[PDB]
Amino acid sequence: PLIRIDLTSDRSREQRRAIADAVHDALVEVLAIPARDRFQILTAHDPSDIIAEDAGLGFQRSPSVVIIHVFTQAGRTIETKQRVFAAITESLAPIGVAGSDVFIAITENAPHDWSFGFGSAQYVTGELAIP
Amino acid sequence: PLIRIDLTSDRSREQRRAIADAVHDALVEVLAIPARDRFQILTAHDPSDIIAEDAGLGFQRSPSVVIIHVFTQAGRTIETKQRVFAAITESLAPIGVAGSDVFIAITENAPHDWSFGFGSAQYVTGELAIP
Amino acid sequence: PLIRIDLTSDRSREQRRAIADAVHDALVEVLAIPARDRFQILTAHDPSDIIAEDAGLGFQRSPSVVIIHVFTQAGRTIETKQRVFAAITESLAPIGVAGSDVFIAITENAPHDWSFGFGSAQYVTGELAIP
Repeated sequence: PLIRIDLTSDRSREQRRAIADAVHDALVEVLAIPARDRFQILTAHDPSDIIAEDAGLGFQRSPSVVIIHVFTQAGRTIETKQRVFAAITESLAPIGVAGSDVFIAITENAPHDWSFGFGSAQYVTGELAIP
Repeated sequence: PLIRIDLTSDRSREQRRAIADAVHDALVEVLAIPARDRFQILTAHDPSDIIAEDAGLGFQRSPSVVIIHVFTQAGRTIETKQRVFAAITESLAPIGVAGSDVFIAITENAPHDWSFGFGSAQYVTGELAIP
Repeated sequence: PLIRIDLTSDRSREQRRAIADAVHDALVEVLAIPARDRFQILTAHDPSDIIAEDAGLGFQRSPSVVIIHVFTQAGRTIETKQRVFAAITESLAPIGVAGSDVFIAITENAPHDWSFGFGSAQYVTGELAIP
């Protein structure tokens, strides 16, 4: 999967990488993807450029929101997705991201929508196995 | 829905916020989503890093382009999507964004593809109602 | 299509622009979209903010990775996509992007999910021809 992580500049570079390592670890744990199946883009913003309210659920976030947008091939069940959300958030708590401050989205495509390099579609050529 | 707003750094922080407010008000109006269902990432770029032509439709833009990418759950009609486009653009006109300079894309997923916080899938658990 | 190109800040503005030209030419060649059907967002990051390993395929990348995310209408066949992946990658080699540092993903929607300006959905009204 390709993960876009958008967070705020008040967080140190060290914590940004901890955040990314945690998100990856969680995905490996729950999806059982190769440990080197890691593709992430981290973008830091001024806090005012991320606006994430509470959807009417009655809680408050700090300004240090972390938005995690997972682009991944279809196939995973609802329950597997619930576990993804849980593991990501649980992995982040001990490195300093509160549960209230994490927002996660999943967007799906097919195995034939990926190229990992060299102009090749490795799921189509079978150079990479499909989960 | 999760809205990525990509615009140009020459716009002031106030006009940036106004643009975000306008997109949000437009979606509330047309989609009848909760007022606090507001999730937005604004990213400012140097004007040269956004390239948006006309697809051969026969018009020109200024460099102050605003690209709006709406990630929302499936289920809205074609006609409703048109009302969204129209509303977003109309709302942005008085804020200093010309019709020529707006570009909007919609990418869909399902309700189970969302976590609004706390590592929970609120639509799946029933904590939030699915429109 | 809307193309998000994320790359690293070591690359010059000239090369960034040549990369964007290359990707667009490849897409015109393979997809046969109008020459001015060009919509791209180019974002430069600290090298440490883009992490792209090898999916366990047994190669190394330079830190100067280029991620290309194509958001486009559904309909293109598996082979057309394979052709896109290849055209893009070979277009970039001469301008200085090694085939090991290119990662491409495609995420699909429908013709009624686009507005090219003026609050109108041009594929739906007929003003723009469906590819």
